[PDB]
Amino acid sequence: NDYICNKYKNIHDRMKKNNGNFVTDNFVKKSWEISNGVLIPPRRKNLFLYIDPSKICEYKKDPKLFKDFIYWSAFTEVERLKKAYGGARAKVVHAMKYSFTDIGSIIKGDDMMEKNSSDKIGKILGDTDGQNEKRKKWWDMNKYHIWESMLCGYREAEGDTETNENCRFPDIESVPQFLRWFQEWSENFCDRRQKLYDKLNSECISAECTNGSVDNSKCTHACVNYKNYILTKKTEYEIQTNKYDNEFKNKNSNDKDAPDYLKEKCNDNKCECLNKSKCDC
Repeated sequence: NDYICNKYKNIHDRMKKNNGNFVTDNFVKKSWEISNGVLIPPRRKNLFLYIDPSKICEYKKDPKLFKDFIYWSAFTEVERLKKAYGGARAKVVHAMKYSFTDIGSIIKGDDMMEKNSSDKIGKILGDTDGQNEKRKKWWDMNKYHIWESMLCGYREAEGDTETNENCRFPDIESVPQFLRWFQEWSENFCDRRQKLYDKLNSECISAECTNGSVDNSKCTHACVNYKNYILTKKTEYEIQTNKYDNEFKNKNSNDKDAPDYLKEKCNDNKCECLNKSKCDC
């Protein structure tokens, strides 16, 4: 029947029995974490890629088993994302792309959350000293199959629900992780800021400012949630814009400033709320 996905579904079922399962953490409404001065996407925290240290030698001797472990991990990563987004297809599709590229970053050892998974992969692929060429070669050879494994994980996860976004090999694959994370941050900010603003609109209907603060407590709670989110996000935006301006802007033929980079990379008007009210009493 599904002859493209049979290879991946079969690798997935055979590996599922031996190894463990994903970490359920429901990252969707979580705040971004600062780890070693770096803002980390909530999605990245429990990305499904765990090398069992007692298996390093087997993966070193059997390249087919290592290829299979990566395809199974990428497939399972999609399943984890489907659970997190409650089957909202358009959200899973977009997040799959970021997870796929972070899988690439972890393999290549350019991941900014941790070096432990990357370290072990370096041993498996035989990389030496601090060199990453062996892992770069493996990524460029297997990345198209890895995306197919993820597309298959997606297909198992949602059979036919309508999804607007394209599913071709992600153009973001060549983009440095900081920039991908900044885009994810930006899209996530506009979406959540809207939802929190709707909650503020929904609870502050009959609410009025009398003798200082607002009368309705459910409205005050939505006001503080909104204000705390904006204060936090304004700071997260400055830290990211500062790193953008200092390390990326005017380098590698990129004369664009942060909002223009986002205007170019965010598709479907997702970052428009960037570069563009009744609680304070």
